Amino acid sequence: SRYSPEFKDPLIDKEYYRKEEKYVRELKKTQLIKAAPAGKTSSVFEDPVISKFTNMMMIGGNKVLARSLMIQTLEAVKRKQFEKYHAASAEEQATIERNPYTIFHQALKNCEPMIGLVPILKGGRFYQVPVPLPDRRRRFLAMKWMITECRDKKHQRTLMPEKLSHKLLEAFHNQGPVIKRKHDLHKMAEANRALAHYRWW
Amino acid sequence: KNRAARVRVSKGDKPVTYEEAHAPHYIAHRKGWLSLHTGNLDGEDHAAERTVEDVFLRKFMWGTFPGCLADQLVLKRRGNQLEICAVVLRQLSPHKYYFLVGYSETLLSYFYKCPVRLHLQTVPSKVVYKYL
Amino acid sequence: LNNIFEPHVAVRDAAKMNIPTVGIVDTNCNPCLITYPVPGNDDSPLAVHLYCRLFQTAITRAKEKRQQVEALYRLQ
Amino acid sequence: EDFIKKQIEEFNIGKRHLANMMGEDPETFTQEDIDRAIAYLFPSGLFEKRARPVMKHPEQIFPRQRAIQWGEDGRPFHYLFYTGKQSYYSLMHDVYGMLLNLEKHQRWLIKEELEEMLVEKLSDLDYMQFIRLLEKLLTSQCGAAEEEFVQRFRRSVTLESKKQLIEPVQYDEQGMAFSKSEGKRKTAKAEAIVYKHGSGRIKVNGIDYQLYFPITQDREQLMFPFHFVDRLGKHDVTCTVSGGGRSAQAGAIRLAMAKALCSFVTEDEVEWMRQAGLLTTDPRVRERKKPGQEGARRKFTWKKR
Amino acid sequence: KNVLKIRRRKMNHHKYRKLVKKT
RNA sequence: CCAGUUGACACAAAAUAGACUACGAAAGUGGCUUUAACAUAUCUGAACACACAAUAGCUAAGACCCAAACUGGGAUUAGAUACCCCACUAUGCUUAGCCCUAAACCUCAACAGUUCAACAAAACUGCUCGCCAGAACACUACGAGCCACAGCUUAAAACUCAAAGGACCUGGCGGUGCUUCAUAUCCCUCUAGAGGAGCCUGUUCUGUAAUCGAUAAACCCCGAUCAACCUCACCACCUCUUGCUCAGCCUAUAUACCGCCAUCUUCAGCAAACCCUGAUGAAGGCUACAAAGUAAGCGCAAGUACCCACGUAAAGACGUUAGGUCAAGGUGUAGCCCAUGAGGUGGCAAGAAAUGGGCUACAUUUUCUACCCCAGAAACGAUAGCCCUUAUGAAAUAAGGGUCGAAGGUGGAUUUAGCA
Ligand SMILES: [Mg+2]
Ligand SMILES: [Mg+2]
Ligand SMILES: [Mg+2]
Ligand SMILES: [Mg+2]
Ligand SMILES: [Mg+2]
Ligand SMILES: [Mg+2]
Ligand SMILES: [Mg+2]
Ligand SMILES: [Mg+2]
Ligand SMILES: [Mg+2]
Ligand SMILES: [Mg+2]
Ligand SMILES: [Mg+2]
Ligand SMILES: [Mg+2]
Ligand SMILES: [Mg+2]
Ligand SMILES: [Mg+2]
Repeated sequence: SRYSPEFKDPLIDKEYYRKEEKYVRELKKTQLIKAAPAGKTSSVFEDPVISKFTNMMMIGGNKVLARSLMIQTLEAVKRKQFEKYHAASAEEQATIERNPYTIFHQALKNCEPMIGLVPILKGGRFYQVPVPLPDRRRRFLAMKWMITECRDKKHQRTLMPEKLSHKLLEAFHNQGPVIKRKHDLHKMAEANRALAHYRWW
Repeated sequence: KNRAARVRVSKGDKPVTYEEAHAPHYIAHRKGWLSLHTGNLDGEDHAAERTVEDVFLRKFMWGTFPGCLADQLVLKRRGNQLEICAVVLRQLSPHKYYFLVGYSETLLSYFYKCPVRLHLQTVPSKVVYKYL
Repeated sequence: LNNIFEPHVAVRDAAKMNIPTVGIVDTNCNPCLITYPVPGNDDSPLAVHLYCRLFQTAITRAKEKRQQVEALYRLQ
Repeated sequence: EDFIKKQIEEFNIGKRHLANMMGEDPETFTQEDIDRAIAYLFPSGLFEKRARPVMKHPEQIFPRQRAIQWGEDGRPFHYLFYTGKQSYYSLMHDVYGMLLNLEKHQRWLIKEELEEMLVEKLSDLDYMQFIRLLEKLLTSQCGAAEEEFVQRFRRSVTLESKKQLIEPVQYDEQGMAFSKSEGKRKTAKAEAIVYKHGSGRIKVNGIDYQLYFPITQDREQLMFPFHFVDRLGKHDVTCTVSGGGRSAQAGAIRLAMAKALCSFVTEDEVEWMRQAGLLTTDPRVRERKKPGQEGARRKFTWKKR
Repeated sequence: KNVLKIRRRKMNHHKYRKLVKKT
């Protein structure tokens, strides 16, 4: 890896960059900084979770096209949501969200799993042992599930942005294939439970 | 490993020279270039004929002295000057040295249409690199 | 007697070089090859203090008498 | 040992001849003559830095070792001669004597450095014991003379990496507080002219940023620095981008704008930006294409398996 | 030593027992 | 009759104390009451006799829920009288007709005493009987004794040989328990080309007048930065022992080389010259409240240059496959000396069969178009081959124009690099 050990990984947001203080300042000064990429931005509006989602959605190893398509689909979903909300009631800003960031947060909450089946072994035979996972790992798993569902390579009709918008609208409120896969995984994990007595760690 | 021109450790007081002890990845690092000829240049062309002439001259000079050329020469082309730096060893008497040197110089100057001249390596110590 | 349960190895080195060695041997020692074993206590501090004082005085007087007598003899 | 003196005398004669070569009057020349020589009549060209022509008086290059270890009928230079490395043990005994004297009264170097200082090849545990003794001495009644004698074997702190090279506001050239800068991203360079006033648009390569990069990521990258500093609109630029393509040029412009901002910004925000990561150049640069591999780092398939 | 000199003895004894039981 | 509080039927079995010390020539033993219990105390003196049984077994049987020899039925099962689950028949507790063999070892006999071949149950002499000084044959045929009729005490002689047996030295090994641990290198996690398939491409090898190099480990876009007579270095017809060579060999001995280089290395050290540890033998040189290393020489380290100093081209020690090669090229030695060389003339390019290394698609990503990102078809992939050819030639190789316009809907547990 080219990332030399002399350098370090800084932050990206400017939440705390709005000014123990001297100690933290000296610690940050005693660091060789690199440079942020094109996708990662300091815009407080641009939530970093959508940035990580777009990074995971890197199709063909190109982040430009993936980010453009993701932003277009988010804009389309936001337009549909505001047409369903604005062109309806007066100011009911509590029953429907107000931004695509909140839409993606709700989609993650509805798709973020909680159990991770694992084939743990003890010598030469696997064993069904639910292994825990932190928030980052669960979010990455949900993102990978969304990716492999949106690009299942079996539709052969609809378009990429239309498919993504439809699947997002589905995952919005308990619908779509991602939540079905999550429920199937939960069922498979809860099937055989009395087997977690064979974990080495 | 790679023994392109090196010699791994063996004894301690064995014979070995500079050219007889170097790695392939040190051709220009720890080792120099024994042929600063006007061939392999860039963007200048003309390399095949220059290398052929250099090899011919080196082989001829090695064949001249019998049993006195351990390493190759170091040809130098200063335009119309052929300077030779042979690793010659003190053989016998200076009369034969001068006779052979003059004969070879005249022959090469009349053949190659360019002045040629050499100089012996009167040193009581070789260019030993590794003690081996 | 060093810190470990074992006498000093210098006795064997001395025996391997023809050297008459002296030693403040004790019960835990092994006067096998020592040419001049000196049994005595090694735990009390005053004992070692007296040992070292006697050694200093003896060697100093020996060197002084050496210098004096050798000078007086070479003067002959 | 005689060969050392022989070579020293030979090199002294050589240096005498070299000094006699030049017809000038300065005999105690400095490194200027050696540099001129290496530049003219000694251009080796070897990539290495050791086999190069570095002829110098061996009076200081040739290392020294323990001279004589005995005199009139033996008699070394200390009573710890048979212990090997008598100097180190004598210094340790002196340190212990000073410790006992102080008791009656009431950064560090590397092993190779200590070996070079002395003439003994000490190990690591002996050095640890020496450090322990020095620490015990420093702790036993903090004074001044002993503290300095112990620090003699130590170095200062010399703190670095603190302040930022604050660039001037630059008021010359024209009547605007502009500031030059640059940016790198996969082989790329630029020179921006970010002004201080002008709450409006920005001229990217002489043309607005609407027909140049309609993508929103480019505008977000361009806003990165101004958004971090909160000085958004109040800024006009007439940069001249070159090299790269898309994301490379975007990152170059971002770095140039960040530098132009940090040029005339309070030290607090300057340090915050420097530590956030938007001034230096990340290691992500056009690497060397591996010749022994198909692409970059992707090695052959069934190489080890 | 170990139980090594008795292996051949047991082999011979087992061969004899098998020869007896056979015929 | 499975879990039992109010109770129940064996010749069983000694829960902690058993951590205790004994006798018996030795077997032999431990929860309890009683009969009788420890011979000579100078030793030895039958393997031609009086007796025990270690554990087991034949015969007459009693006999303990509790165990197995005979056991059935089933993981695994390629082939299991054992292994993983139920108990049971001679026998474990008892009286007699009996071989008394063992690891009846504490492999070290009883008394008088005194102070190391190696493994070590320390060393030195007297006393008594027993033992042997070729193994496999030889805990056996045969002979002598036994109520055994599968055996016991002894138990030999032939063909083979250099024997044979025991111990010792640091190593490879640890599906050895464990210590440092493996960072894409390993499982848990994934980013992704390739697996079903189109195109360039050869592998096991076929064919004549068209060799090919271990053409596994390190070959299968390797040498080939590529096979129309050159390139193919491979053979025949006009002629030779001057064959263009004062001949060569691309012919061969990898059990003899020079030559380049991955591999373990993503380690960690090798040793000259010295001085020590084994009653100096195969070997070793061993840890700071310090128990023998200085260690010629080769090393990481110092990076050799750069995107600095990580990371890249390549290691990184004595070495690892008589490593690839007698033919990438030359070469000891043998053969051709009516050639396997050839002076001039004639000869391939296809995969019978499987496969993989690179460019490609299964989806709106195959076409990106005037705009590289403000505007979208077939609803599929819409090949190769062939013809006109950029080039030329006695047989096309990268590809431009026309035609075909396919092969199959990520297809097998997945495979390899990746900590940017
Ligand atoms: Mg007896
Ligand atoms: Mg008797
Ligand atoms: Mg019995
Ligand atoms: Mg039973
Ligand atoms: Mg029974
Ligand atoms: Mg009983
Ligand atoms: Mg018996
Ligand atoms: Mg027994
Ligand atoms: Mg081979
Ligand atoms: Mg290698
Ligand atoms: Mg290095
Ligand atoms: Mg490299
Ligand atoms: Mg070989
Ligand atoms: Mg021929």
